[PDB]
Amino acid sequence: IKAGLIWMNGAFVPQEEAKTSVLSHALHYGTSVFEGIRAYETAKGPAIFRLKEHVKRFYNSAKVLRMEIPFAPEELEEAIKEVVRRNGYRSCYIRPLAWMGAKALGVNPLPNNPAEVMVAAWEWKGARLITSSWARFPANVMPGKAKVGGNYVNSALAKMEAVAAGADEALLLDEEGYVAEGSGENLFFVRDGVIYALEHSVNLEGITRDSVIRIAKDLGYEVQVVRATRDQLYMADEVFMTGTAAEVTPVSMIDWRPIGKGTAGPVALRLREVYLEAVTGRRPEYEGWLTYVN
Amino acid sequence: QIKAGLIWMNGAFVPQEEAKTSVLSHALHYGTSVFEGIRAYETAKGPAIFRLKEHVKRFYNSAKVLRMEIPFAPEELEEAIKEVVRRNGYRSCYIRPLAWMGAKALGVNPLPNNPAEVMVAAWEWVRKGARLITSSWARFPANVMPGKAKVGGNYVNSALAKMEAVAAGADEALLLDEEGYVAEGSGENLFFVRDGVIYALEHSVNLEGITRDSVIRIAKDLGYEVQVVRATRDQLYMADEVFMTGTAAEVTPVSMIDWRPIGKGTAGPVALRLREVYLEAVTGRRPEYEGWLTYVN
Amino acid sequence: QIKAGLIWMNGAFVPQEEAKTSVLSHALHYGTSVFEGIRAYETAKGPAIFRLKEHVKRFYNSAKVLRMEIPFAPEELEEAIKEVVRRNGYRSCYIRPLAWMGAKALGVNPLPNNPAEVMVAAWEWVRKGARLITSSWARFPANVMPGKAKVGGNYVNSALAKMEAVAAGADEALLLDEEGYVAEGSGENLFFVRDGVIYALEHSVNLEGITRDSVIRIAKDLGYEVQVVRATRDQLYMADEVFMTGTAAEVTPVSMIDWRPIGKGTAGPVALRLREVYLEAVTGRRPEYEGWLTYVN
Amino acid sequence: IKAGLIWMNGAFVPQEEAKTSVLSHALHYGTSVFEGIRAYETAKGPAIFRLKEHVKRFYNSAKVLRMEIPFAPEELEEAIKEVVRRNGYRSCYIRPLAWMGAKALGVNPLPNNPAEVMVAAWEWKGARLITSSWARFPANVMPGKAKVGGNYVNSALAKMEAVAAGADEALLLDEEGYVAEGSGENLFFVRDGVIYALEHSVNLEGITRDSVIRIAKDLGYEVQVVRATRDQLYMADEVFMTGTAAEVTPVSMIDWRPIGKGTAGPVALRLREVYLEAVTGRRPEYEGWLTYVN
Amino acid sequence: IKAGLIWMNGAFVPQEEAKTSVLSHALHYGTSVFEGIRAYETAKGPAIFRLKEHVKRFYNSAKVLRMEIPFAPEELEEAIKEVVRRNGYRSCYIRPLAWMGAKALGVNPLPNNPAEVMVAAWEWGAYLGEEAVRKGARLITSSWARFPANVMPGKAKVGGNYVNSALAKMEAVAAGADEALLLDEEGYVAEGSGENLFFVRDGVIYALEHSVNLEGITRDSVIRIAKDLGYEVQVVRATRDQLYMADEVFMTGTAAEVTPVSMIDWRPIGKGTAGPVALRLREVYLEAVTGRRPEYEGWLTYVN
Amino acid sequence: IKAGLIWMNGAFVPQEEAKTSVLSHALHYGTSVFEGIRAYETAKGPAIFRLKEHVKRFYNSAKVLRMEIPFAPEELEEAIKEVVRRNGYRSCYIRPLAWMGAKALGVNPLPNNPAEVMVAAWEWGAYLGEEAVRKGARLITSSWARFPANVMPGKAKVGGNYVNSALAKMEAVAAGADEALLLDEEGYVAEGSGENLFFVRDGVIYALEHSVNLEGITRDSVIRIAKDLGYEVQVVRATRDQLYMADEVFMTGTAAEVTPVSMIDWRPIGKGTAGPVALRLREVYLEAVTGRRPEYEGWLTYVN
Ligand SMILES: *Cc1c(COP(=O)(O)O)cnc(C)c1O
Ligand SMILES: *Cc1c(COP(=O)(O)O)cnc(C)c1O
Ligand SMILES: *Cc1c(COP(=O)(O)O)cnc(C)c1O
Ligand SMILES: *Cc1c(COP(=O)(O)O)cnc(C)c1O
Ligand SMILES: *Cc1c(COP(=O)(O)O)cnc(C)c1O
Ligand SMILES: *Cc1c(COP(=O)(O)O)cnc(C)c1O
Ligand SMILES: NCC1(CC(=O)O)CCCCC1
Ligand SMILES: NCC1(CC(=O)O)CCCCC1
Ligand SMILES: NCC1(CC(=O)O)CCCCC1
Ligand SMILES: NCC1(CC(=O)O)CCCCC1
Ligand SMILES: NCC1(CC(=O)O)CCCCC1
Ligand SMILES: NCC1(CC(=O)O)CCCCC1
Repeated sequence: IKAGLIWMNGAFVPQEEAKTSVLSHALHYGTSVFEGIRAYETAKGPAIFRLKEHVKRFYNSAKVLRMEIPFAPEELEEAIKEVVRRNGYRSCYIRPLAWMGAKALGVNPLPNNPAEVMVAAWEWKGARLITSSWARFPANVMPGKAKVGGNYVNSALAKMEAVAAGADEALLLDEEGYVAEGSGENLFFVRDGVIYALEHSVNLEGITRDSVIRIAKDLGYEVQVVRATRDQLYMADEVFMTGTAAEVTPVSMIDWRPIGKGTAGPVALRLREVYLEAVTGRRPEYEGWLTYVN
Repeated sequence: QIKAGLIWMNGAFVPQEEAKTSVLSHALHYGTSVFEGIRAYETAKGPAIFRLKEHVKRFYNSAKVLRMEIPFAPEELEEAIKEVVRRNGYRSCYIRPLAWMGAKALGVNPLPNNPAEVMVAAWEWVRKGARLITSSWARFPANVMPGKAKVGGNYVNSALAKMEAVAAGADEALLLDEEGYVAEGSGENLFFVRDGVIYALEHSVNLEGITRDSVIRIAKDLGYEVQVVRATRDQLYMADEVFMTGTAAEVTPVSMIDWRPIGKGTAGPVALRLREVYLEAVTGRRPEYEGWLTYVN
Repeated sequence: QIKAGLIWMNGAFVPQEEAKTSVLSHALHYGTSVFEGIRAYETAKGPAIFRLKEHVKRFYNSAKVLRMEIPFAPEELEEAIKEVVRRNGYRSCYIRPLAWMGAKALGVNPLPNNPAEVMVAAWEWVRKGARLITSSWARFPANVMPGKAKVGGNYVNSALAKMEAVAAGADEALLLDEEGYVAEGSGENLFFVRDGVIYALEHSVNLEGITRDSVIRIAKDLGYEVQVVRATRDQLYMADEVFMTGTAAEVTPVSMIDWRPIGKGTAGPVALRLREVYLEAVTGRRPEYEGWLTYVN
Repeated sequence: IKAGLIWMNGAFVPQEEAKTSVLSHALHYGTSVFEGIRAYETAKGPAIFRLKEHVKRFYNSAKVLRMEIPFAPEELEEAIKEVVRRNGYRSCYIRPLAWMGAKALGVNPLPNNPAEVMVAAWEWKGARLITSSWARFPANVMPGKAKVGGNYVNSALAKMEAVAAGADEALLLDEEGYVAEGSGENLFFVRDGVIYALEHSVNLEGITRDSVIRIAKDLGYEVQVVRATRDQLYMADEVFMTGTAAEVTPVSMIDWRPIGKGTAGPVALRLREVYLEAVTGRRPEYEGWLTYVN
Repeated sequence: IKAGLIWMNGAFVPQEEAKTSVLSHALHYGTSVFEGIRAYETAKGPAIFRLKEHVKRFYNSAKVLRMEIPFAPEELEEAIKEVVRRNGYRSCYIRPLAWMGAKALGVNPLPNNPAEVMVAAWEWGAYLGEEAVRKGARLITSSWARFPANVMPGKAKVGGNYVNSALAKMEAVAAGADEALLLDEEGYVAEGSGENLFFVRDGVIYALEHSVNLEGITRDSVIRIAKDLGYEVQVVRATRDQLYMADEVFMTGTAAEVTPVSMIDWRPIGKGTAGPVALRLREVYLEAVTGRRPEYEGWLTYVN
Repeated sequence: IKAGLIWMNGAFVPQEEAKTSVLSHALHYGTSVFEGIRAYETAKGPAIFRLKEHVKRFYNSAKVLRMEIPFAPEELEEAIKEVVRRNGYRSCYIRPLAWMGAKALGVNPLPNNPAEVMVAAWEWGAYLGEEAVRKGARLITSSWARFPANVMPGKAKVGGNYVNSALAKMEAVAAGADEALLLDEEGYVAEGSGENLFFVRDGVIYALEHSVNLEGITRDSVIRIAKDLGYEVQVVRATRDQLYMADEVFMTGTAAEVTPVSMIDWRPIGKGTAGPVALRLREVYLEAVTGRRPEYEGWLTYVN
């Protein structure tokens, strides 16, 4: 990974120096939290998309683990802006990470507080999905509203499964059999002119999902939030997923069954395009979501 | 901090201070690591590692679950484990082998990161009984997290349950499965005794404990009838005895659950006998169980 | 027997006696068929089929779930459906389109049997309210059977619930989902009314009824507030009204569930108004709903 | 399908004449029951394997549907023997089927009794499995102890999924996440010399499974019955499945993870071979399971 | 409990006579239904909050158990007004109860119909001050799940149901918390041992769906009040961690009124104390029940 | 119910005095525990079946609710023997009961400790004849599931639990059946509204696993008896259709003894009448409880 200078607990250092004890609690028990934040190039230079909203979730994830982050939100935000500038990035993916150190290896993480923190970044047909044989964890098994390290063993298993089956991404159902979300994407589907966003259920409350719903509504679409089954998606006119890295990705096939016309549909493509216009500063109406680094 | 000393890092030992890895390591972000807990006990004939092969086999089995490739043959890992005891001059210690996905990429898919990085570290190492509290967090279903493997990510569930129990004033947490049945402790297999019979809980969503396996064999050799069953919280509440097993936990009696005393309210005779015979076995004082020991020197 | 008369068999009509298929047909052994329920009502301007396109669209959608190929374009099927009414001289009738996997092979995998065989048949076709009993059979979870499609196999579940209710002295069965919440009748979507508000049950594991959709539109046009929610059996027990919808069932008031009277214990005013407006709509007596009708002659 | 003469409600008729109304209840609602019975060639001619046991289950399946079979067990057995003789079969698969006719199309099948019956027959590396995203129905959703037509929509979905993913067969989990069985095979796994048969849970009580357990025990193996998870199979020394058509089939890989050595193992191969010896009349000890037609 | 005169099947009697056979079906099998109604003192005398709505539920709960209440709703309402008057109470908690008697002890309660009915009322010993309200309630998620909708009738106030509430409450208290937060069997948030839950996030007030919870009248009242004040209210299903990161969390109930929640599972909610929204809702709610809100007088039944 | 003299917290009193406050916690929240014990007449006087085992469970049920029973097990056992003697009973049903009193009415029952205790006993009005036994009981699977192990304490005889049993029993009766068969939330067979289930298939006797059911003493007794007679007994989890195709099905309970099941959900079991195994087990069981089986005298406690 070409990260370059990484912010390590207060100070930037060369990538090669950004290391941590192999006895770190997080490395053994998945006790870490992270975020996914993107910077896009605009006519006025790099702009970070919904920075504060992402940082807030970062601290929220930490609270779920009762993990203590030894920095104020403002400092992390400044670190995030600086990881872009110092590395001379224009368009990049920023990865803040807080993890429990190597003070002790009992399964209880509290003794390891405060958490160590770092911020790294690196320059940045229709998706085919397969329904995973791995269900997304119930809300009382793993904290699904938080981006906690350990949670992604579940995403990792589903992703490898999908790829091995010849698809691009996995669609996970909850333990009851209802659609949940992709290994790392929130789901949407369109039917008879109406855009359906799936309820939060056990899924993460996506910021891209949020942005897409606002944009859809601003464009005049009717948007409903519902619980959905796989066959509701099979027969939808369109299906698409959202996420910081994934942006707005159309889904043209699920479980080898074509969605609608079998290729990216007009609604998803339009939302994606307007979303890209929003993140690149071409829409005054969404300027409030941007934080120009320069 | 942890006083581990020399740590085996992918083929060679290095000072603990040098045993570090990139913060961009896949496992540090996604919980994609596997580990083991192995113990060496002091015996009249030097340190002896308890059931080393079974532990290493499970280490590789856990890796297979994540489709993780361990770039070392089992024999090499076993040697590294014996050497971590020697080189550090340990007599009694907890050994922690760990394999994790490195920093080649950060997509959720771990495969592009193979082979895994590997390290082995180690550090020198009842009457009243333990007090448990049933967690408000259920152990993950068999199709949510691989409960038969010691996969790093799995322990977020254990961590949450453990903090909860300690916060409530208990020693350890007792987790139920999503259906409401007893599963296991945050990191211990459960047993209970009623009317002379020893009940080992079914594997269900729990890890197939090696200590559990040992205590069952021992119990049968002592002449106890052992049954494997599914259990509810109130079946434990009215048990004569309840105890936990684990490499670190060994055999620990449980005297109270959810503020309800178990039997007499103190460690029971059955759990104590099992514990005593187990400690005799791991310390080379039981000829019939010598096959379970691997002498370091 | 059934008096269907001329039946459309894969492209052409034949006497009912000739409308037969191999007993080695995949669908006869594995439930691999899909079907629809469509009605034609008599109007001052001749027979009219209610929402023909929506029904045909669902027919194809159901086929997609089984990855079944229907060797006919929607337009041809729609024509066959109009012709089944004409050729038999029906004025009011129930139309049953059916596509099933033939007899090319009997491995559980249906794909080798594509394309599907297709046929369309039809046969000529409240106050006290219906009595329901909650079934001891739960409607299948969304990852067990495709509850959004009218797949033949799905109805073993419906058949079991229906026989049970009738045996218990009730008219129809009310099924719950595996979690314990109300799902739907053996073949009817459920609604309930409380304090002036009409509650349509969420789709959950139920079929997305076309009659349900019609009654919701009608209800809103009449000025009623309509909410879509999840419901428990006792929320129905204390409702002012409860009613069922389906192509065959139309709009049927429910006066009792599990021997517990609903509201006054007879059909309620809201269900009756919805029913009345629906029958006016399907009989061409509502200009605003003409788009839902397809006149045969 | 080359079936030849088919027994149709009391009398044999040419295949082409073995037809039923497209208005048959079973064709619309999956209300039928069937069996899978095999005949193997022996030195003394064709021998049907565990005939009576299969017929008993046939009638048992019917009781679950409250379906009335208008023939006595003895008659069906005679029909089954005759479908082999008359067609001059040596080794074949026999398929008895009872289905609800076209008397009425209400979802309730009772009015359609008695059921129509027929009996047809036709001459007869390690399997790679993938875990299905379709769970086998709970015991209060579909009658899993009976071979009821409608049940197989669930098997059909799982099978197509597996094949489409590049595997040979699907492994289904129950709704709780535990291993259930294949789309149409009971599961077994071996670990440290012990043979583990999965409990019945929501699975069909396989006759091949039964035979295999008896054989295993007769051979001296220790056999236990347990509930199992997918990772218990992932780490087993061996895994295999049973069924009339499948016989004893070794499983060398599940979800792209090799089982043991990655090829058919010694235990499964041995059980399979002894099973074939039993069904072909080479084992006096199992002669009781055979019914010679000639 | 100092109840004084208690209405027993049609007539008032001293508490000492308000007793029933220890062979009563309900004492052995939880076959009873009850209500929790409050009378708040006003300058015009005691006013009972939403009496008919509570009485309708009392009868609705009885229908679930197929229990027959041998009195017209109007008789019960009169009894409820009189228990207040006859005891000279001002503010007080009213507890109507209908239970299966001692005719027989088979599990089937039908042979025991009609049910016996009683209405008792008593005064409060103490009230939480504003300081305590502001500190907020501390919750702990219970290891006991609220019963699925096909196990126990969650929309009815059936006695047997409260064994579940009792287990969770004792658990929470033993853990050092004030109240328990129960999840449903699926892992989602249900309600307190006896309180409906709400949470506020980014300006929006979220009321939890009914799922397996009781359809609280205080919950209903709070929603109406919130909307009348201009707040946006949404009804959703929620997880424990959605509450952990909410700006505010609060619970409702006749006895609990509107109670701010400052911490759940040792994780502070928002600022760690009661927030402005819950406190504002509590105030308006109290102004409503004490007859100081003209727009809500329709909810009050003055005893005098 | 004609109980006569009833033991009330340490002393016997006429039934008429055996009453408790209608403000008792258990009457409002199902917070009670009870037992079902029988005394069978013998030529040596009444003999109580497995008294200590029943008493141990009574106390075990109390521990689940964290209910304090202010009497030593020995005192209760004496009370149980005396209720029989003092009423001059021969064969009779004994019902011990401990319930939370009227100290306070918050859901938490702890403030109400210690619990009140009573022991009542009464005679049977009628018994099933062999003809009825042979016809067998007809069951119907309930639409109510037995509570999961983390919702209601299924191993304890807690009053509140029986709301679930009551709902299922009424349902079965209304449907025209004799008893209800409940499944667990997962869809598997649990037990009757108050009876443990067994089924026989191809010579083997299958006792159902404990899962969420009560660990029946009659169930335990039947298993011991079956094995002593040479039958092979296996313990398994079962589905409704495994019972549909069983050779025989029967249920056990103190009141139900050993009852043959001839039909479930309108589907006949085996021959459609009681089978030889269940009838044989019932006979030996009855010979045991009536003191005609020397090998089982250890299970009997003679009152005189
Ligand atoms: C990060 C993530 C998402 C996407 O959320 P965004 O805020 O839109 O980036 C979706 N699902 C999971 C499981 C995630 O971790
Ligand atoms: C390691 C572990 C155990 C104990 O297993 P042993 O082989 O006996 O050390 C039990 N449960 C969990 C979750 C574990 O990780
Ligand atoms: C056909 C059917 C309905 C009714 O749907 P309509 O489109 O209104 O005819 C409801 N439930 C099930 C299970 C059905 O098969
Ligand atoms: C027929 C069948 C089997 C195999 O049973 P055998 O009696 O061994 O042929 C296994 N599973 C299912 C679902 C089946 O239908
Ligand atoms: C009584 C009760 C409430 C509160 O409802 P209100 O009508 O507002 O008094 C909430 N939950 C439960 C379980 C209750 O019994
Ligand atoms: C009392 C009871 C039984 C019977 O148990 P026995 O000890 O044999 O009397 C069975 N099920 C339930 C739910 C019970 O309460
Ligand atoms: N698809 C990717 C993410 C989400 C996203 O930003 O689309 C989830 C897994 C971990 C990496 C991020
Ligand atoms: N209680 C501890 C362990 C198990 C054990 O060895 O008892 C599980 C959590 C991770 C550390 C090990
Ligand atoms: N009640 C009937 C239907 C639905 C309907 O049209 O109301 C479902 C079962 C199959 C026949 C149709
Ligand atoms: N694999 C096949 C069967 C089972 C068997 O005989 O192995 C199940 C699906 C329907 C055809 C039979
Ligand atoms: N916390 C109390 C109640 C609710 C209430 O009024 O807040 C529920 C249990 C039964 C008594 C009432
Ligand atoms: N059928 C009755 C009992 C069991 C029995 O003794 O059979 C359970 C409910 C409570 C009374 C006892």
